[PDB]
Amino acid sequence: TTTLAFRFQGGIIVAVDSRATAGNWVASQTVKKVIEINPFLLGTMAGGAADCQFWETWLGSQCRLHELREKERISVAAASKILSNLVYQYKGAGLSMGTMICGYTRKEGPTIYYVDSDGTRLKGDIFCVGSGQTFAYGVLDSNYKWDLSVEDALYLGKRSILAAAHRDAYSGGSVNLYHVTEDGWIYHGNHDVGELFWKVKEEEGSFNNVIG
Amino acid sequence: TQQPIVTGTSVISMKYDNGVIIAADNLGSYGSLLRFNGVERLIPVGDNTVVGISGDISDMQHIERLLKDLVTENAYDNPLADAEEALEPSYIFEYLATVMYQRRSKMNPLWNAIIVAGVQSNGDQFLRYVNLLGVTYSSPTLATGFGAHMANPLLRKVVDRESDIPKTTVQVAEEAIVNAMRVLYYRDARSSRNFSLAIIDKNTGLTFKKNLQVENMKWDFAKD
Amino acid sequence: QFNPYGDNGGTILGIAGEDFAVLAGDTRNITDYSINSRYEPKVFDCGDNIVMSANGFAADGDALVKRFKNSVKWYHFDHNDKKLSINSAARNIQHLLYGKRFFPYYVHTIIAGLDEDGKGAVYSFDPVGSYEREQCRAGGAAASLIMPFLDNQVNFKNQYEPGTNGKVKKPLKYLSVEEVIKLVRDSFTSATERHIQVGDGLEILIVTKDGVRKEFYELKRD
Amino acid sequence: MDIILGIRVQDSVILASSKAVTRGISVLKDSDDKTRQLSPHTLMSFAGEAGDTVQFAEYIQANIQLYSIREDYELSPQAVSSFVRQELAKSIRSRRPYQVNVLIGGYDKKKNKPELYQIDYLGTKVELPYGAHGYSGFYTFSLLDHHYRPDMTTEEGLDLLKLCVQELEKRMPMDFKGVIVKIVDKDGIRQVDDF
Amino acid sequence: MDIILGIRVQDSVILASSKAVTRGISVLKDSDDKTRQLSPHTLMSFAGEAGDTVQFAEYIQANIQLYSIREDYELSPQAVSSFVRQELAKSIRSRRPYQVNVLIGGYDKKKNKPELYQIDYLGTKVELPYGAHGYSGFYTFSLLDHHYRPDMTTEEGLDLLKLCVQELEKRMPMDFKGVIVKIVDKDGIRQVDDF
Amino acid sequence: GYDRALSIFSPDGHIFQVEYALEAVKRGTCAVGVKGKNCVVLGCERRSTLKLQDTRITPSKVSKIDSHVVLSFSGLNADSRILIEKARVEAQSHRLTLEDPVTVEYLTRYVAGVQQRYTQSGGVR
Amino acid sequence: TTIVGVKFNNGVVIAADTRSTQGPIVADKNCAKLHRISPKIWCAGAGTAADTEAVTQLIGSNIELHSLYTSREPRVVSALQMLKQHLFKYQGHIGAYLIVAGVDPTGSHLFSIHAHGSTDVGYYLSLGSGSLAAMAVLESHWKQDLTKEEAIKLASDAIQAGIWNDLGSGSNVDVCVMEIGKDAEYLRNYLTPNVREEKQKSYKFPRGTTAVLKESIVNICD
Amino acid sequence: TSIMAVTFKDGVILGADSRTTTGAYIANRVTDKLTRVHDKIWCCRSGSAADTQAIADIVQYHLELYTSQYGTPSTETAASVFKELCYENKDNLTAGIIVAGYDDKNKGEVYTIPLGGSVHKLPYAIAGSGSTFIYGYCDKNFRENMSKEETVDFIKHSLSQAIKWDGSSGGVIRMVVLTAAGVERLIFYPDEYEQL
Amino acid sequence: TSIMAVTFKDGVILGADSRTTTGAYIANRVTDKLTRVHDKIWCCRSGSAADTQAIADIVQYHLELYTSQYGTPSTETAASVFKELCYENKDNLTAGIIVAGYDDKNKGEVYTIPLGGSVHKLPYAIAGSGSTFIYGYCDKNFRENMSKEETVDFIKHSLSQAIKWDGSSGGVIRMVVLTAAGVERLIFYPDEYEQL
Amino acid sequence: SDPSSINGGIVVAMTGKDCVAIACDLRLGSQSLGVSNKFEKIFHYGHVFLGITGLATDVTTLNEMFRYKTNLYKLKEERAIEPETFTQLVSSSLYERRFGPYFVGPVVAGINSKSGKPFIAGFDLIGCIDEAKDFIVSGTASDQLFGMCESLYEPNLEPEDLFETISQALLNAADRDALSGWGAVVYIIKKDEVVKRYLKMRQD
Ligand SMILES: [Cl-]
Ligand SMILES: [Cl-]
Ligand SMILES: [Mg+2]
Ligand SMILES: [Mg+2]
Ligand SMILES: [Mg+2]
Ligand SMILES: [Mg+2]
Repeated sequence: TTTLAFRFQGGIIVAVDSRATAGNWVASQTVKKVIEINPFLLGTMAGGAADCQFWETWLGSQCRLHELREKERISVAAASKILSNLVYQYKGAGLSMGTMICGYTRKEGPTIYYVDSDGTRLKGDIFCVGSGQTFAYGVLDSNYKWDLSVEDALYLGKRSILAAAHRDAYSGGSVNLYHVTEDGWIYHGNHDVGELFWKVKEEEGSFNNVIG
Repeated sequence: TQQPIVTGTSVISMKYDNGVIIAADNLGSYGSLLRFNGVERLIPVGDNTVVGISGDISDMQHIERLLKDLVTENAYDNPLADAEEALEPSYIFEYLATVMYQRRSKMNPLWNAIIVAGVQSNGDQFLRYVNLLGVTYSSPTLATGFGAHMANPLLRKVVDRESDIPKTTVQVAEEAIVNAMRVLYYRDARSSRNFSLAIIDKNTGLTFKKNLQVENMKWDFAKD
Repeated sequence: QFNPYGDNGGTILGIAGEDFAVLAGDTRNITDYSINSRYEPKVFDCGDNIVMSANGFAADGDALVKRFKNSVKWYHFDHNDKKLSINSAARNIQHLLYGKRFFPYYVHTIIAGLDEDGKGAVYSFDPVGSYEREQCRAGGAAASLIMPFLDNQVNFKNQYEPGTNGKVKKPLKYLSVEEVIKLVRDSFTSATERHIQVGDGLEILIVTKDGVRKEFYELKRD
Repeated sequence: MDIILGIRVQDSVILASSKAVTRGISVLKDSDDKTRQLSPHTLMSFAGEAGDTVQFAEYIQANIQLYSIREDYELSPQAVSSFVRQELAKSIRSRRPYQVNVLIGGYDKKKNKPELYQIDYLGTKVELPYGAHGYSGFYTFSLLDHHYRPDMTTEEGLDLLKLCVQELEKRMPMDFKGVIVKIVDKDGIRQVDDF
Repeated sequence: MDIILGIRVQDSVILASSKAVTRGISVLKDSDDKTRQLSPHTLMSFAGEAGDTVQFAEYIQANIQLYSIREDYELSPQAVSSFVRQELAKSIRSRRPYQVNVLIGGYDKKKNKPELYQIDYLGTKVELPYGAHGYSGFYTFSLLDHHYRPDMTTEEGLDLLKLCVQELEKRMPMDFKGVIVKIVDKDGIRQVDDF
Repeated sequence: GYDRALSIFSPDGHIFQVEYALEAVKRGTCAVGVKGKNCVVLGCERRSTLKLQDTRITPSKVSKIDSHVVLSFSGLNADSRILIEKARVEAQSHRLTLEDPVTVEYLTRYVAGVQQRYTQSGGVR
Repeated sequence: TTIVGVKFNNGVVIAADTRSTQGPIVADKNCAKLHRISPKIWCAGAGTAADTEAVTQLIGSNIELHSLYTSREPRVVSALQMLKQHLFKYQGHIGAYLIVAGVDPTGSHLFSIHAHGSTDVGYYLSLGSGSLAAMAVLESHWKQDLTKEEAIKLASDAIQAGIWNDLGSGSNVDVCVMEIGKDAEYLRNYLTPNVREEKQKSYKFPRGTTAVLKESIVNICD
Repeated sequence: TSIMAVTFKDGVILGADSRTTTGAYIANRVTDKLTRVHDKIWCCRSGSAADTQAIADIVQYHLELYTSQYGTPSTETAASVFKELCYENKDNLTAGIIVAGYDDKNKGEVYTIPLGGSVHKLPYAIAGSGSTFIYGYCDKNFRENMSKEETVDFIKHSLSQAIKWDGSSGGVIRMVVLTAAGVERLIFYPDEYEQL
Repeated sequence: TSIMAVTFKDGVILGADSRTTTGAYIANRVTDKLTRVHDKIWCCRSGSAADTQAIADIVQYHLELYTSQYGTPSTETAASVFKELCYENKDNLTAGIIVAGYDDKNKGEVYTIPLGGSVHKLPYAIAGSGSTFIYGYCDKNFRENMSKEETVDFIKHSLSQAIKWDGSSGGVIRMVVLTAAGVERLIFYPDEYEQL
Repeated sequence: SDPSSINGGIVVAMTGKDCVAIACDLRLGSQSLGVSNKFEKIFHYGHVFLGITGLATDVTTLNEMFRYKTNLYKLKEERAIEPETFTQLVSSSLYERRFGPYFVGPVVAGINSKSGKPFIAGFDLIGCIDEAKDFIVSGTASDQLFGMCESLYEPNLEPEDLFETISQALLNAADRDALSGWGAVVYIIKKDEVVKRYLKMRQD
């Protein structure tokens, strides 16, 4: 997995790959690593496929129960802390999760929380998580400004996953884009690396290491 | 977690046109020591089922008691205990299979490989295997331990698929079983010459043969 | 030390069409280098037009199927005989599998059927309950042999339109049940040639709105 | 040891190598030059096991210098890289192998072309437009995949290199105390003092 | 986690805590505040196992805040430190112990004195003029043995602290991304923004 | 454990133990709450049959549940301490998990839920 | 592997299957496990495939030189002695399990050699993973005073037992008959009971299906 | 293995079962564990089949070369060569060997060589996994200066019991008689010895 | 240990050596391994001294409570109680027990219970480390319906050999005779049994 | 630390009608990190082609070794080595390192210049020759290649058709393996012309 999410002038960009691996065996190229918790909340998945999938859909159920009981959408902070407190109870048992809880609320504004299976919970503007996180960081950090346009930010997120998909053997498949605004999350399509790589190479002039 | 102490070797079996045959030697091994020689490893349940057990003998004796208790419990408040509501081979098997898999799931298995042979109420042959792992399977021929490696090949030459079963008589089937037992005596280091054999036929019923011996052996030495 | 797991070999394969779905599996059951059975079925009709297979460690496979079959029964009792949709079955199976997260069922599970729009559906699970709907999935011992062939022949991967300079991809289209069964049979004969734990027989369960049909074919017995 | 990078541009090869020498919980030195000049137009950087690195680098240096004197001629970068690879390929099946990874940056005067070779301790040689050893690659390769062009100038290569060092300084766990940068071109080897 | 320091001077306790959060070969964050206010005049910094640290810090924070509300009164730094020690002393013989080391800096309003307590994950409590956890101590203790005086001002304490951070930045292997400094005195807790 | 159902329905559909608990409230000293445009004021009666009191240390009638919420009461004084304690614990627990102090409505809903639980639990009044 | 050797009236016959495996994968579906040491001394080999071929060639080479040196036809006991001393020297690390057989001026001979260097004599022998399936057949049907045609039938039947019942063995049956006074006849693929059935479909692609980036003529001349 | 050698009035008799074992599988049920190292010096082999054969082959070579130079070797000499190999290579060998031979001067002699490579000259010797079960029986029944028929019955009954209890032993009972008359091979099948 | 129990015409006799071992040191050379669980139901103890004592004590308690309610228990019943303890606690026990008793209806009976906790009813039983050396001897010499004097000689000779070869066995040979007449204790010292 | 799966890579060879094809991927990595996308695994000595998968340092070493040996062969023999002979040389050379082997999976391909017969062969890391009429596979996606070749292959394919079959075998096998891919090369070999084609494949 490579997953990222970063904060900027126009909200939050969230981008993930879609590959699943069992050792060197490529198990799937079409995994949905973003879970839509509600119209204003997103969760990213990295690590154990079942661990992430099971507990993040469970998280969605806990968020729904919050708004039934409290007549109000749950905060990103409170949502992330339900997940972190849950995994902390299982600490040592062997759960494997690197997740990011991204969303908007009135009181918080655009917010991103990093949550992992050893109980770490961090608020932050930029995070990259997964086996290809470093490859994503390299591109994302060296092109990131707060004042990026929605159009440029979407591309940078997409381009950062592509970079990791290319170099990291255990990342790939396709890129799933999301944009989070004050009005909620907006899906920006599935982008197969099979076509996206050559399209980016030609148009951008990058990837000169590869035989054209 | 266990380790087997007193053990029983191969249990072999096959289907024939009217029923099933099952056999097992009368030995209770204690490692390399051939300790006990009067051990019956075929246990009949009613007049329509025989359970053949290999592996740990203490666990075999436990299973004996369970089956014995099952017959008692089935008779309770059951006017048709010796008729329509008598214990079927399929019931006896599923019960054991349940127990075997539950025990493996509690990391405390009954260290056995079991073959349930019998005839159902509608005349159908029943032959199914279950072991310490709770693994179950069925086949025209079934065998445990060394029997799986040496008996099955021989028994499969007689009944290789389903369609061969109606073409196989009790004489031909028993002959193959008795031959297989001889081959196991030649080649299995924890086998004995003495064995028991049981036939469950849909017409003649349960025939239990004790104190059989392996006979007519060859022992020649090549020159060089 | 006692090892509670074993490997019973074999392989399974699910393909989805427009108005049907197939779930195939060889009938061979093994331990180590011995054959236990040449015909031991591991693809089952679970009711409500759902077929299921849990391939790997047969004891865990049988336990899971047994539990899911029972889950379907109680779903009827508790919800006024309502039909269990394939998506609901999938989610239910996730909880069955994840319920034993720390002592897993050692199986690759595949279910097939029709979705609520009448279209063919195949869902595949990992041993601890991660699941995903697909057009295509091979599972078990020969999954690594069969799956890339399915990518190529079902989803037309790496196939471009001739003369288009590798610019236009071969378009995706649904396959007929006749075409799908050809791929299943060729997949299993190829797997039988090159994998020792695969052979003896092939049993295919085909699911349409009319019900569940079966087809059987011989495979090499060596 | 730890961070060694290499970038081949139009007319030169640029090597960047970390200055830190750490042992335990102490940075013993912050001005270490992890490189040896093998010949006037060939430079080798190195990283790996303590002791092994310098011992190997100087052993190679001696052999190439011996060759230069004997034949009154400079070996091509390709020839030097092959010699180095073979020495490492021998080493890996020795009683105690050299645990040293190297980059070889050279300018071939016969071809008038810069050349960069990446060789690991197993003797795995590849010619590359840009190279890295150790954890550095996990950040720099993807970065260079994006920003690198084959026709860049030496100045553009240095700016591209600054972008790598900045990324490493941001995301790497350890303080590697900056880098010594050296350029290999038609006029030989020179060091950039202000980086 | 990693670097947490503490210096008690004449009229205040100063806590310095590293900003870096590293996991693997990636610095995930460089602005992390490794501290919790337990009460208006009591601050606790922490370092150790991931997850455990914050979980423990917030658990202690909740308990002290609960006490404050119940009694309408602030516990002394000594009382808070003893409560924290006992919680860690319980923890060490649990099925899964808290692997968290803490410093507690507080100003006792009844005594009009600053107090610094060093407590490790075993529940080993000591009152000190200056404290550190982890590898930091191996540099700072000897440094503070030399330069520390008991009658120093808050400003002198900050200069003394700058001297520690400089030494750590020079000789520590890892980049800990500077420190957040907080002062505890008669007027409560405040953060130095420019360090 | 003591199991007796003490709060039960009577033929007319009343739970007398709950209604008799209201009589205890009626006996208690008067408490009043008035909210203005930008404030709330809690007033409380203190009976004057008790002279020689020490008002420094005597439990105050209005209790802080958190720094932003207060609770006054009428009825059995000893009973009120149990509710106040539970409320204060829930206040800190809410801050811990939700990272936000309780709303007044939420804190009230919790306290009311505790009171309800003691009307259909065995062995308690 | 399944390999056997059977003595008869006027000589000896050996046989073998033709499957080579790597793990559960069938690497070669028709490999030759029957080796020629000398014209009338042949070897069947199980275990590590490179070891059986190499040890059989080395001793075969030395046997040829010895035959030329002594002006005599080589004896089976010479091959037996050389093989066993070589294998013993390597303490089982050369994983060659061999059935050595042949005819020479002394008569007809049948031996087996294990990897550690122990040798056995017999009228009938079997080695390899399918040796138990083969030996079961040999123990059932072997008798004294077998004819040539009876011994071939028994040998191939014993190999078939391995082919069908052992997952390690498969495909075809190779045979070699060494009769006294006659040339040894090597019968490659004596039985072929595992022919692949016709595929359901041709997977010949339309020309141009594969996307291409570059073409170039490769120079193989000087 | 179950093996033994017994001295008697006219010479010495060696005895052995015929089973070779790879785990619980019988790799050879008609094994010959009684091996000639010289005309009238033989040995019983127990332990590793490979080790004992390699040793016996080397010993046979040594005694053949001895005979070419110094004439017929003594049984003691043969045992010494076995010992030398077993002792000096004790770390790499699993070989329990009984050496038995007939001289005209010394008559029948038996030397047993256990795992360590020590030598022990005895009236009779038992060895192999199955020997454990017949220590009681053999000690109670052995007499010195038995006849050929008595000694054959002693070995037959002894190995019969060893085979009955030891799973690692079985098949036929082979014997080799060493006297002034010559060398006689005997074999006894299950049907006879089992029902003793 | 070396232990045995043998049925005969008038009842049953139990036999045992007297050695208790901690490694190669003999912690007790006058141990009593023949233990009463009921008037005429006794057992031979082998394996762990602690385990076998704890088991025998529990069994004695069970049979005492049985007798108070249902009268004299059968020898089979006693063996079942031993089995129940040995089988259900197989992971935590090292106990090889032989159970032997005298009924008037059933006469002499012997049940052996090995490590696993299985039960085996036999005419006679042998157990303990030293039993390995007398399987051959005992099988060849045991007859059914022996006299008291013959059975005593059989046990004496058998345990004599077991003691001779097993280092873990030794001391005196204790025996317990169970008949309709009553309970008789016998002892046999080294000077007598060694020179048999 | 499994030498055969550190760098990754695959090689496949097929026979057709009077022709042979041998193909390989271009990836060289260090476990998860992709390092080079130009690392070819097929070499040739005269008209005999050799593909080598496994540990890259040994791939390079063996190429250099077989160039060495075939060059001396040609000087002494005064003719180019044939595929059958070269196959034997490979086997000898690998078995020479029996107890310290090169961690490789070589594949020989070519046409005998005298007889005109197409020839392919495969080896394990220690010299065992695997001869085949149809196809040979090697590398980290060998399971996948076995499955693709066994289903797609048919005998007597024309050079242009054989190209499509071997290319589709490699491509779809590589895409199910994390350590294989990053480009591909296919050699189509006829009696006296050889065409080399680089394939467009997904770069993840
Ligand atoms: Cl032998
Ligand atoms: Cl005691
Ligand atoms: Mg990739
Ligand atoms: Mg197959
Ligand atoms: Mg035996
Ligand atoms: Mg790939």
